[PDB]
Amino acid sequence: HEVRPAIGDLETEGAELSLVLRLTAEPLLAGVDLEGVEDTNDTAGSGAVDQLRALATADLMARVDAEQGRLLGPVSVTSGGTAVPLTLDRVEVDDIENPELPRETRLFLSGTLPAGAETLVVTWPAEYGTLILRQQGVEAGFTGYLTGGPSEPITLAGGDAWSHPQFE
Ligand SMILES: [Cu+2]
Ligand SMILES: [Zn+2]
Ligand SMILES: [Zn+2]
Ligand SMILES: [Zn+2]
Repeated sequence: HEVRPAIGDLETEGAELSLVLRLTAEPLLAGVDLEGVEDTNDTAGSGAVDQLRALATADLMARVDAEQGRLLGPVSVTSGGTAVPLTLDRVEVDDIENPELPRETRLFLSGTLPAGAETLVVTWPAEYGTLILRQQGVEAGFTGYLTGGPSEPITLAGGDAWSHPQFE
């Protein structure tokens, strides 16, 4: 199965953080090192991915809800060096019966930023492959190509994050 970048949509509405991950769950659950992987068929866990592909959409979801600790452990948001713990609120899985096609899984993550937050850093592990982190709800917002370790700092919208320059 061709490996595509995960896509992450990050939005803040004051202190409320949403991160929505568009991803392929099957490699992440099988434990496959996705770093420099173009196709899961060229990895040792190919059969493990393909067994996971065979499950119904409801089974895949409950397995994602059941293993969130392992899956989300190395995914972190910090803001001013304070950890911003993420909750898994919701899980979608596309229903594609053709087993030779990958299906998208979406994770809906939320947290609360500290009072007065101005920047956050997202950390994604190299083992999970590329993440294209897009900041939503802002003109000329942050884009990042996360291949392992911390993002560059993401500048936040909203009243708390504003700074008045010393002169106009
Ligand atoms: Cu395959
Ligand atoms: Zn590695
Ligand atoms: Zn939906
Ligand atoms: Zn909004």
